[PDB]
Amino acid sequence: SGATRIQIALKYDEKNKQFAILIIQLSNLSALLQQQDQKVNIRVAVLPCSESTTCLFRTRPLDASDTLVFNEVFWVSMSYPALHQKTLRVDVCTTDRSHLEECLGGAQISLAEVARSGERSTRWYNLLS
Ligand SMILES: CCCC(=O)OC[C@H](COP(=O)(O)O[C@@H]1[C@H](O)[C@H](O)[C@@H](OP(=O)(O)O)[C@H](OP(=O)(O)O)[C@H]1O)OC(=O)CCC
Repeated sequence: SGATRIQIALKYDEKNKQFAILIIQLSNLSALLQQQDQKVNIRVAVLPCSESTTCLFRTRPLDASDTLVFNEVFWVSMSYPALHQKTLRVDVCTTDRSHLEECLGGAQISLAEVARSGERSTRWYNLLS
């Protein structure tokens, strides 16, 4: 069917020493799902997980569609040097009233070349299962 993709923007805010993760959307979600009508969220993790601050985030759940826009932004407190040791992991999970995640695939993103100035990179990432 193809690759399932997610669009993410990233931006460091050195004024406040925080890192923004913007989860924009999925395309070709049909490929990743066998079932129909499931509810889909994204699980974002900033790794390795430093216990000082919060490293695990979750989007709201939405009704699955081949394209699916979330536009959810998460802010993370972190010095730029800290940020540059981190890998970002985003997974596409299906979920039900059980509140159990079924993360069927996702991407990993080395954060060693996030810019410091402020221009936000927006890129597409292939999912892997
Ligand atoms: C209400 C929901 C919106 C939302 O959630 O958004 C989260 C906010 C605001 O994001 P945005 O402003 O919507 O982004 C704009 C559109 O996506 C558009 O695609 C593009 O125009 P084009 O490419 O079609 O021309 C614009 O480019 P310009 O040309 O203006 O530079 C771009 O700026 O960002 C953050 O949260 C920061 C976190 C890192």
